[PDB]
Amino acid sequence: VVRKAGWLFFKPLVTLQKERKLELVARRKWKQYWVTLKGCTLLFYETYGKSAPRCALFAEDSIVQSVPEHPKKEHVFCLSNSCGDVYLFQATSQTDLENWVTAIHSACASLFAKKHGKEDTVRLLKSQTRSLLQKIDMDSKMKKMAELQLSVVSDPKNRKAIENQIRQWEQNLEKFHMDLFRMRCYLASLQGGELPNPKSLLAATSRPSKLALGRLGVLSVSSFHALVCSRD
Repeated sequence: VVRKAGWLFFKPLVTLQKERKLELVARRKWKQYWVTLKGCTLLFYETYGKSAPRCALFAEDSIVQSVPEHPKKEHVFCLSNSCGDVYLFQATSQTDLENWVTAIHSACASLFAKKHGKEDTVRLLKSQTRSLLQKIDMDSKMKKMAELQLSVVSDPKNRKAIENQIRQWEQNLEKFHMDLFRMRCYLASLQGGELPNPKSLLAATSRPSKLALGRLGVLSVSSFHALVCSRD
């Protein structure tokens, strides 16, 4: 069944190319489509209806963020999927944007709960946030321990070996923070609350990550999400 439907301007922004590196989509432009949300799939139709979609967007495990700062358009929101892709959408109003964000996050939370074989979605989400928080605490401590051990190592290759480990700990932490943010987005959308502060998530981006996002040309929660996905 359809959870929501309505006109939307669409524009692909980022994609994961071979070698698994992110890149801005070339020749990207705004096109309007009558869009429908069925399950966690966004179907795009070139004409209003109530007849085959021109394309589909499988949004399982996605994150949606409003983009009020967009310089030329209002009511823009951004969807980053679980594959390293980032998309832009323009709703018809602020209310319409909120309805879309709520709809997509609710569908995703639903599928998420379904995959974990649970019917109490809110409880699963809360349980997840607690778990992610403990993992962050645990891995943060492991990372400091590794760094302390590296401090006395002079051996060249032995040095890099521990650094490689430190980087993994660092990447695992970004992923946990990303999952934590995503879980809070789902919870907020299901309970009518304010979505989690994106600035708080960007504070967890490592220097290497920030540089990569900087070379990409887009530094935000959405591109950060795409970066974390590219490592999967």
